[PDB]
Amino acid sequence: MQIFVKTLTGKTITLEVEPSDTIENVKAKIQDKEGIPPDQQRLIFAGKQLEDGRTLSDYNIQKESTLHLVLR
Amino acid sequence: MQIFVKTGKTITLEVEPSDTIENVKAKIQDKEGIPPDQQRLIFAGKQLEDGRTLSDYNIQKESTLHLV
Amino acid sequence: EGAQWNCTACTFLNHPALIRCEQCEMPRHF
Ligand SMILES: [Zn+2]
Repeated sequence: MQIFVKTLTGKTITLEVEPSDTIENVKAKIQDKEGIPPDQQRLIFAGKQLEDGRTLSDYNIQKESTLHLVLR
Repeated sequence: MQIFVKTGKTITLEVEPSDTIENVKAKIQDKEGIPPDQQRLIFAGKQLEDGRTLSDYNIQKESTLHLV
Repeated sequence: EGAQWNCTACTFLNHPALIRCEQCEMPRHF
């Protein structure tokens, strides 16, 4: 399913992930299209920072959902 | 374990991965001079209670707290 | 006081006692 990652600069990134993908996997995919190390980035959704352990299904990320990227 | 505390200045603290909130406010008082009874630590949008520990709120390495 | 507010920048649910986003430092009111 295609999701979105709205950076903190207005830019919106389109990712293709499965509901069974962990956050570490998502951050890995973001690195491929931005070159940003997973350890330099944090993901916020529904008003909560995503743990690198859980998956998308755990945080209940559906199709066409949009995460926000906040560099650290 | 090393952590941070945003007062506008910032202080670096060396504590244990499971140190209680009470033990932290004790160290902050030694470095800043602020009485524990007059300092509130905020993290993850939720205020830390002196009854719990750091491991509870998942205070990882180089985490950043806030004094209010 | 107040109630937990969502940082307009990344929707992060911050604490009322704070005036800036805990994740991006973006102010609460603008
Ligand atoms: Zn934000």
